[PDB]
Amino acid sequence: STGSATTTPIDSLDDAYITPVQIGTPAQTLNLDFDTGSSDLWVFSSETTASEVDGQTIYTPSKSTTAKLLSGATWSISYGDGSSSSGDVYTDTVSVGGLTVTGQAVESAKKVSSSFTEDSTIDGLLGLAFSTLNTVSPTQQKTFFDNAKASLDSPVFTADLGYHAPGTYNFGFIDTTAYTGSITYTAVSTKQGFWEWTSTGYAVGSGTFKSTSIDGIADTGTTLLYLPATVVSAYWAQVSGAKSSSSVGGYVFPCSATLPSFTFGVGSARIVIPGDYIDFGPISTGSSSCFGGIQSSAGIGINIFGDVALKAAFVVFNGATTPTLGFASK
Ligand SMILES: O[C@H]1[C@H](NCc2ccncc2)[C@H]2CO[C@H](O2)[C@@H]1N1CCOCC1
Repeated sequence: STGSATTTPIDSLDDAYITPVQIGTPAQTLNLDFDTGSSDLWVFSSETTASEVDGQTIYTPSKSTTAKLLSGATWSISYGDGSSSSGDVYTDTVSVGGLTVTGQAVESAKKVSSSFTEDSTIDGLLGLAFSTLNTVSPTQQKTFFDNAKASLDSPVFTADLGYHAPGTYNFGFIDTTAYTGSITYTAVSTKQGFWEWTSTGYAVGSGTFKSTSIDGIADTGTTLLYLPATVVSAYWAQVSGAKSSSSVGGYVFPCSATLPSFTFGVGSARIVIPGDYIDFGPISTGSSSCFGGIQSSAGIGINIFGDVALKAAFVVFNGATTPTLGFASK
């Protein structure tokens, strides 16, 4: 089997991407944030505190003839931005772009933090990291990809995120027309439950390439590119007037500046992030100070190849017995 679904930026800045997901019988279609940095499928629901729902489409398990309450199961998750959600668990039928999993754990939110409430375009998350990170207690549950893997033509999924444009998540096959050149594969550590890999280095603009190992995770659920302070300083040094602002919470730059590209290494291969991918617009409405899309990972404790990086590539998440990651230019 295979599945294929279009993923869409939620706003003009590509702050996140949503992908339609069918849940239950008859189908309830929710637009979910596919997140390769976490492993819970959770949704706004009929059980979510009314004051915490503001525009989202909700899952109503009582209207799904295939929904079954998972007795005694609860979940609670917190993300790197301080956001959180929690609730109980159903199993139900879940389909993504024609690919169907029966008995998928669907985690129904009773509570969500304010940042989720405020984001009307995101109806929940679909985690695609390794199932070891799933928060369902007292019995941990499997991700959608884990549940589908054995039925797929090939045990893989691919992320093809667009810059200010639609993109695609495919399951079970590699679309050889979606990229240029070759896919370079690189080793993955699953020891922290992430798609964790080691970049071979970087370049800033037309600068010489610096060979240096950068360990980080491929995370579709993070907007920006988070890299070591040394690297990030080297990047913003090439932008006149850029500086790190504590008040704003990172590097900002004059909106009139021309941003240099940023290149990261995958083995001997190179992925080039165009400069305008790194522009996240005025820090507040009407400001001529803009927020940078490359930021220091010093506070986070881990390097994150988020959407800013991933949308510059066609990315293969290979879930073979020994998982690997593939990157191609596009
Ligand atoms: O990018 C954010 C994510 N929200 C993106 C977002 C979604 C929707 N609208 C705006 C932003 C969530 C998931 O992991 C973190 O929090 C991630 N960062 C990690 C390190 O820097 C701090 C936060």
